[PDB]
Amino acid sequence: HMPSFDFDIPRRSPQEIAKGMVAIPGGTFRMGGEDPDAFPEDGEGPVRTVRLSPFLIDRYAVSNRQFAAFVKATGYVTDAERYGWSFVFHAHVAPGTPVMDAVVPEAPWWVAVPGAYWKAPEGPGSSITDRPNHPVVHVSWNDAVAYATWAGKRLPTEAEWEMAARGGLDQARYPWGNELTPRGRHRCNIWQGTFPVHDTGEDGYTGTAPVNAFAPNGYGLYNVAGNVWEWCADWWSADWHATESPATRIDPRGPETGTARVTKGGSFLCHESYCNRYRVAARTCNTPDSSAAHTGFRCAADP
Amino acid sequence: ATTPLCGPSRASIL
Ligand SMILES: *C(O)c1ccccc1N
Ligand SMILES: [Ag+]
Ligand SMILES: [Ca+2]
Ligand SMILES: [Ca+2]
Ligand SMILES: [Cl-]
Ligand SMILES: [Cl-]
Ligand SMILES: [Cl-]
Repeated sequence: HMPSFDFDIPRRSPQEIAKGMVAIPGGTFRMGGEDPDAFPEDGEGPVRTVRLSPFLIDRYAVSNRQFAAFVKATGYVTDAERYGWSFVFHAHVAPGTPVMDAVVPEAPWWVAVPGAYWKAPEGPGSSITDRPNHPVVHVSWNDAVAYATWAGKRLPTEAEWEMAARGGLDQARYPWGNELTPRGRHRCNIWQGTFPVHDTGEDGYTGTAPVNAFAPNGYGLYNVAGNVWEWCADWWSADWHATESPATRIDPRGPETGTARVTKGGSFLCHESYCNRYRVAARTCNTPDSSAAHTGFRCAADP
Repeated sequence: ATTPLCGPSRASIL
Protein backbone atom coordinates (compact mmCIF):
# COMPACT_ATOMS: atom_id res chain seq x y z
CA HIS A 1 0.00 0.00 0.00
CA MET A 2 1.16 3.54 -0.85
CA PRO A 3 -0.76 6.12 1.21
CA SER A 4 -0.77 9.89 0.73
CA PHE A 5 -0.45 12.29 3.66
CA ASP A 6 -0.56 16.06 4.09
CA PHE A 7 1.53 16.04 7.31
CA ASP A 8 5.23 15.36 7.84
CA ILE A 9 6.27 12.27 9.81
CA PRO A 10 7.84 13.42 13.11
CA ARG A 11 11.06 12.04 14.52
CA ARG A 12 10.57 9.66 17.45
CA SER A 13 12.95 7.55 19.47
CA PRO A 14 12.64 3.78 19.92
CA GLN A 15 11.85 4.33 23.61
CA GLU A 16 8.99 6.70 22.76
CA ILE A 17 7.53 4.34 20.14
CA ALA A 18 7.64 1.33 22.48
CA LYS A 19 5.69 3.02 25.30
CA GLY A 20 2.47 1.12 25.89
CA MET A 21 3.61 -1.69 23.58
CA VAL A 22 4.60 -5.25 24.40
CA ALA A 23 7.46 -7.04 22.69
CA ILE A 24 6.31 -10.28 21.08
CA PRO A 25 9.38 -12.48 20.47
CA GLY A 26 9.94 -14.19 17.16
CA GLY A 27 8.56 -17.70 16.97
CA THR A 28 5.73 -19.89 15.77
CA PHE A 29 2.07 -20.27 16.65
CA ARG A 30 -1.01 -22.10 15.41
CA MET A 31 -3.11 -19.61 13.44
CA GLY A 32 -6.69 -20.11 12.33
CA GLY A 33 -9.63 -22.09 13.53
CA GLU A 34 -11.56 -25.26 12.85
CA ASP A 35 -14.76 -24.71 14.84
CA PRO A 36 -17.41 -26.76 12.97
CA ASP A 37 -19.87 -23.84 13.22
CA ALA A 38 -17.54 -21.34 11.53
CA PHE A 39 -19.06 -19.71 8.46
CA PRO A 40 -17.28 -21.13 5.38
CA GLU A 41 -17.13 -17.70 3.70
CA ASP A 42 -15.03 -16.38 6.61
CA GLY A 43 -12.03 -18.63 5.86
CA GLU A 44 -11.09 -19.27 9.49
CA GLY A 45 -9.29 -22.41 8.36
CA PRO A 46 -7.05 -24.14 7.86
CA VAL A 47 -5.28 -24.17 11.20
CA ARG A 48 -1.61 -23.75 10.33
CA THR A 49 1.76 -23.13 11.94
CA VAL A 50 2.99 -19.61 11.18
CA ARG A 51 6.41 -18.18 11.98
CA LEU A 52 6.66 -14.48 12.82
CA SER A 53 9.61 -12.15 13.21
CA PRO A 54 9.71 -10.27 16.54
CA PHE A 55 7.39 -7.29 16.72
CA LEU A 56 5.85 -4.78 19.12
CA ILE A 57 2.09 -4.46 19.59
CA ASP A 58 -0.03 -2.00 21.55
CA ARG A 59 -1.47 -3.27 24.83
CA TYR A 60 -4.52 -1.05 24.23
CA ALA A 61 -6.53 -0.07 21.20
CA VAL A 62 -5.84 3.55 20.25
CA SER A 63 -7.89 5.83 22.49
CA ASN A 64 -9.90 8.98 21.84
CA ARG A 65 -7.33 11.02 23.78
CA GLN A 66 -4.53 9.62 21.60
CA PHE A 67 -6.39 10.14 18.33
CA ALA A 68 -7.22 13.70 19.40
CA ALA A 69 -3.51 14.41 19.90
CA PHE A 70 -2.81 13.12 16.37
CA VAL A 71 -5.54 15.33 14.89
CA LYS A 72 -4.32 18.33 16.91
CA ALA A 73 -0.75 17.86 15.66
CA THR A 74 -1.61 17.22 11.99
CA GLY A 75 -5.01 18.67 11.13
CA TYR A 76 -5.99 15.22 9.85
CA VAL A 77 -9.53 14.95 8.46
CA THR A 78 -11.06 11.49 8.78
CA ASP A 79 -12.90 9.68 6.00
CA ALA A 80 -16.15 9.96 7.97
CA GLU A 81 -15.76 13.75 8.07
CA ARG A 82 -15.09 13.91 4.33
CA TYR A 83 -18.11 11.72 3.56
CA GLY A 84 -20.17 13.55 6.16
CA TRP A 85 -21.65 10.41 7.77
CA SER A 86 -20.78 7.16 9.52
CA PHE A 87 -22.54 4.02 10.77
CA VAL A 88 -24.15 4.06 14.22
CA PHE A 89 -25.97 1.21 15.93
CA HIS A 90 -29.72 1.88 15.89
CA ALA A 91 -30.15 1.75 19.68
CA HIS A 92 -27.56 4.53 20.10
CA VAL A 93 -29.15 7.09 17.76
CA ALA A 94 -30.91 9.70 19.86
CA PRO A 95 -34.56 10.23 18.79
CA GLY A 96 -34.87 13.03 16.26
CA THR A 97 -31.25 12.85 15.10
CA PRO A 98 -31.26 13.33 11.31
CA VAL A 99 -30.61 9.97 9.67
CA MET A 100 -30.19 8.80 6.10
CA ASP A 101 -32.60 6.28 4.62
CA ALA A 102 -29.57 4.13 3.72
CA VAL A 103 -29.91 0.36 4.14
CA VAL A 104 -27.00 -1.97 4.80
CA PRO A 105 -28.37 -5.14 3.16
CA GLU A 106 -29.16 -7.82 5.77
CA ALA A 107 -28.18 -5.52 8.68
CA PRO A 108 -30.98 -3.00 9.35
CA TRP A 109 -29.56 -2.28 12.82
CA TRP A 110 -26.90 -0.08 11.19
CA VAL A 111 -27.90 3.55 10.64
CA ALA A 112 -26.02 5.95 8.39
CA VAL A 113 -25.94 9.13 10.49
CA PRO A 114 -24.85 12.49 9.01
CA GLY A 115 -22.25 14.09 11.24
CA ALA A 116 -21.33 10.94 13.16
CA TYR A 117 -17.55 10.79 13.45
CA TRP A 118 -14.84 10.03 15.98
CA LYS A 119 -15.54 13.11 18.14
CA ALA A 120 -19.35 12.78 17.90
CA PRO A 121 -19.86 9.02 17.80
CA GLU A 122 -23.68 9.03 17.82
CA GLY A 123 -24.05 12.02 15.51
CA PRO A 124 -24.62 15.74 16.11
CA GLY A 125 -25.19 16.43 19.79
CA SER A 126 -22.94 13.61 21.01
CA SER A 127 -19.37 13.98 22.24
CA ILE A 128 -16.48 12.04 23.76
CA THR A 129 -16.13 14.22 26.85
CA ASP A 130 -16.73 11.17 29.07
CA ARG A 131 -14.85 8.72 26.84
CA PRO A 132 -11.21 9.97 26.67
CA ASN A 133 -9.86 6.47 27.36
CA HIS A 134 -12.36 4.60 25.17
CA PRO A 135 -11.15 3.24 21.81
CA VAL A 136 -11.46 5.76 19.02
CA VAL A 137 -14.21 4.69 16.60
CA HIS A 138 -15.50 5.93 13.24
CA VAL A 139 -11.91 5.57 12.03
CA SER A 140 -11.43 3.93 8.67
CA TRP A 141 -8.49 1.80 7.59
CA ASN A 142 -7.04 4.91 5.92
CA ASP A 143 -7.39 6.89 9.15
CA ALA A 144 -5.75 4.08 11.12
CA VAL A 145 -2.78 3.92 8.75
CA ALA A 146 -2.42 7.70 8.94
CA TYR A 147 -2.39 7.63 12.75
CA ALA A 148 -0.01 4.68 12.88
CA THR A 149 2.42 6.30 10.44
CA TRP A 150 2.37 9.57 12.38
CA ALA A 151 3.05 7.55 15.56
CA GLY A 152 6.06 5.80 14.01
CA LYS A 153 4.17 2.51 13.78
CA ARG A 154 1.98 0.46 11.42
CA LEU A 155 -1.04 -1.79 11.54
CA PRO A 156 -0.44 -5.40 12.61
CA THR A 157 -0.79 -8.10 10.02
CA GLU A 158 -3.60 -10.53 10.71
CA ALA A 159 -1.03 -13.10 11.85
CA GLU A 160 0.68 -10.64 14.19
CA TRP A 161 -2.69 -9.58 15.59
CA GLU A 162 -3.74 -13.17 16.19
CA MET A 163 -0.44 -14.32 17.72
CA ALA A 164 -0.54 -11.40 20.15
CA ALA A 165 -4.25 -11.85 20.88
CA ARG A 166 -3.83 -15.56 21.60
CA GLY A 167 -1.47 -14.57 24.42
CA GLY A 168 0.66 -17.71 24.50
CA LEU A 169 -2.16 -20.28 24.43
CA ASP A 170 -2.22 -22.99 21.76
CA GLN A 171 -5.53 -23.07 19.85
CA ALA A 172 -7.75 -21.78 22.63
CA ARG A 173 -11.17 -20.43 21.71
CA TYR A 174 -10.69 -17.01 23.35
CA PRO A 175 -7.62 -14.94 24.34
CA TRP A 176 -7.80 -16.33 27.91
CA GLY A 177 -8.87 -19.95 27.35
CA ASN A 178 -11.90 -21.95 26.26
CA GLU A 179 -14.68 -20.67 28.56
CA LEU A 180 -16.44 -17.41 27.74
CA THR A 181 -17.03 -16.41 31.39
CA PRO A 182 -14.64 -18.52 33.51
CA ARG A 183 -15.57 -18.46 37.21
CA GLY A 184 -18.68 -16.52 36.17
CA ARG A 185 -16.61 -13.42 35.38
CA HIS A 186 -17.01 -11.40 32.21
CA ARG A 187 -13.71 -11.21 30.34
CA CYS A 188 -14.69 -9.04 27.37
CA ASN A 189 -17.32 -6.55 26.22
CA ILE A 190 -19.71 -8.24 23.78
CA TRP A 191 -23.51 -8.42 23.62
CA GLN A 192 -25.69 -10.18 26.18
CA GLY A 193 -29.39 -10.69 25.64
CA THR A 194 -31.34 -10.78 22.38
CA PHE A 195 -29.51 -9.34 19.38
CA PRO A 196 -30.33 -6.80 17.95
CA VAL A 197 -33.35 -5.97 20.12
CA HIS A 198 -32.02 -5.73 23.68
CA ASP A 199 -28.51 -5.66 25.16
CA THR A 200 -28.69 -6.46 28.87
CA GLY A 201 -25.27 -4.93 29.60
CA GLU A 202 -24.39 -7.81 31.92
CA ASP A 203 -20.67 -7.26 31.25
CA GLY A 204 -21.01 -3.61 32.33
CA TYR A 205 -21.28 -1.90 28.94
CA THR A 206 -23.83 -1.52 26.15
CA GLY A 207 -21.36 0.51 24.10
CA THR A 208 -17.59 0.78 24.07
CA ALA A 209 -15.67 0.32 27.31
CA PRO A 210 -12.36 1.97 28.28
CA VAL A 211 -9.40 0.44 26.47
CA ASN A 212 -8.07 -0.98 29.76
CA ALA A 213 -11.31 -2.68 30.82
CA PHE A 214 -11.24 -6.36 31.88
CA ALA A 215 -8.21 -8.50 32.60
CA PRO A 216 -5.49 -8.62 29.92
CA ASN A 217 -4.44 -11.77 28.12
CA GLY A 218 -1.23 -13.65 28.91
CA TYR A 219 0.88 -11.17 26.95
CA GLY A 220 -0.67 -8.11 28.60
CA LEU A 221 -3.05 -7.08 25.78
CA TYR A 222 -6.46 -5.69 26.69
CA ASN A 223 -9.76 -6.14 24.85
CA VAL A 224 -8.42 -8.11 21.92
CA ALA A 225 -11.78 -9.91 22.12
CA GLY A 226 -14.82 -7.64 22.09
CA ASN A 227 -15.08 -3.89 22.53
CA VAL A 228 -14.19 -2.80 18.95
CA TRP A 229 -13.24 -4.55 15.75
CA GLU A 230 -9.59 -3.80 14.94
CA TRP A 231 -8.20 -3.03 11.50
CA CYS A 232 -5.28 -5.12 10.29
CA ALA A 233 -2.91 -4.49 7.41
CA ASP A 234 -3.95 -7.41 5.18
CA TRP A 235 -6.28 -7.42 2.23
CA TRP A 236 -9.13 -9.83 2.91
CA SER A 237 -9.59 -13.18 1.28
CA ALA A 238 -11.19 -16.42 2.37
CA ASP A 239 -8.62 -18.71 0.75
CA TRP A 240 -5.19 -17.11 0.08
CA HIS A 241 -3.91 -18.65 3.32
CA ALA A 242 -5.06 -22.16 2.32
CA THR A 243 -1.92 -22.42 0.17
CA GLU A 244 1.11 -23.95 1.93
CA SER A 245 4.09 -21.77 1.00
CA PRO A 246 6.65 -19.45 2.62
CA ALA A 247 4.50 -16.47 1.63
CA THR A 248 1.54 -17.85 3.61
CA ARG A 249 3.48 -19.35 6.54
CA ILE A 250 6.43 -17.00 7.29
CA ASP A 251 5.56 -13.39 8.16
CA PRO A 252 2.45 -13.72 5.96
CA ARG A 253 1.13 -10.45 4.56
CA GLY A 254 -2.07 -11.66 2.92
CA PRO A 255 -2.94 -11.36 -0.76
CA GLU A 256 -1.35 -8.60 -2.79
CA THR A 257 -4.70 -7.24 -4.01
CA GLY A 258 -8.20 -7.07 -2.59
CA THR A 259 -11.26 -4.94 -1.99
CA ALA A 260 -11.65 -5.02 1.79
CA ARG A 261 -9.14 -5.04 4.65
CA VAL A 262 -9.17 -7.55 7.51
CA THR A 263 -10.71 -6.70 10.88
CA LYS A 264 -10.19 -8.86 13.97
CA GLY A 265 -11.42 -9.29 17.51
CA GLY A 266 -15.18 -8.70 17.54
CA SER A 267 -16.96 -5.85 19.26
CA PHE A 268 -19.57 -4.85 21.85
CA LEU A 269 -22.24 -6.00 19.34
CA CYS A 270 -21.07 -9.60 18.82
CA HIS A 271 -23.20 -12.48 20.10
CA GLU A 272 -23.19 -16.27 19.73
CA SER A 273 -26.76 -16.29 18.39
CA TYR A 274 -25.93 -14.13 15.39
CA CYS A 275 -22.28 -13.77 14.32
CA ASN A 276 -20.32 -15.75 16.95
CA ARG A 277 -17.28 -13.68 15.85
CA TYR A 278 -15.65 -12.88 19.21
CA ARG A 279 -13.54 -16.07 19.10
CA VAL A 280 -9.87 -15.27 18.57
CA ALA A 281 -9.73 -17.20 15.26
CA ALA A 282 -12.69 -15.24 13.88
CA ARG A 283 -12.21 -12.70 11.12
CA THR A 284 -14.13 -10.40 8.84
CA CYS A 285 -13.43 -7.37 6.68
CA ASN A 286 -14.60 -3.93 5.66
CA THR A 287 -13.75 -1.64 2.79
CA PRO A 288 -10.89 0.69 3.68
CA ASP A 289 -12.71 4.05 3.67
CA SER A 290 -15.60 2.68 5.75
CA SER A 291 -16.14 3.58 9.39
CA ALA A 292 -18.49 2.55 12.17
CA ALA A 293 -19.24 3.00 15.84
CA HIS A 294 -17.82 -0.44 16.70
CA THR A 295 -14.52 -0.37 14.76
CA GLY A 296 -11.13 0.99 15.83
CA PHE A 297 -7.55 -0.29 15.81
CA ARG A 298 -4.32 -0.93 17.66
CA CYS A 299 -0.82 -0.42 16.29
CA ALA A 300 2.21 -2.66 15.80
CA ALA A 301 5.84 -1.74 15.21
CA ASP A 302 9.10 -3.26 14.06
CA PRO A 303 11.56 -3.30 17.02
CA ALA B 1 -30.01 -17.00 5.93
CA THR B 2 -26.81 -15.64 4.45
CA THR B 3 -23.52 -15.06 6.20
CA PRO B 4 -23.93 -12.71 9.19
CA LEU B 5 -22.62 -9.20 8.65
CA CYS B 6 -20.39 -7.43 11.17
CA GLY B 7 -18.61 -4.90 8.93
CA PRO B 8 -20.97 -2.37 7.32
CA SER B 9 -19.37 -0.83 4.25
CA ARG B 10 -20.00 2.49 2.55
CA ALA B 11 -20.25 0.65 -0.77
CA SER B 12 -23.03 -1.61 0.53
CA ILE B 13 -25.65 1.18 0.72
CA LEU B 14 -25.37 2.23 -2.93
C1 LIG C 1 -28.61 -17.13 8.04
O1 LIG C 1 -28.09 -18.08 7.51
C2 LIG C 1 -28.29 -16.65 9.39
C3 LIG C 1 -29.01 -15.58 9.93
C4 LIG C 1 -28.77 -15.12 11.22
C5 LIG C 1 -27.80 -15.72 11.99
C6 LIG C 1 -27.07 -16.78 11.48
C7 LIG C 1 -27.29 -17.26 10.18
N1 LIG C 1 -26.55 -18.31 9.70
AG1 LIG D 1 -19.76 -9.83 15.27
CA1 LIG E 1 -21.39 -5.47 26.51
CA1 LIG F 1 -11.48 -6.27 19.80
CL1 LIG G 1 -20.59 -18.87 5.01
CL1 LIG H 1 -12.67 7.07 29.71
CL1 LIG I 1 -11.15 -20.31 30.36
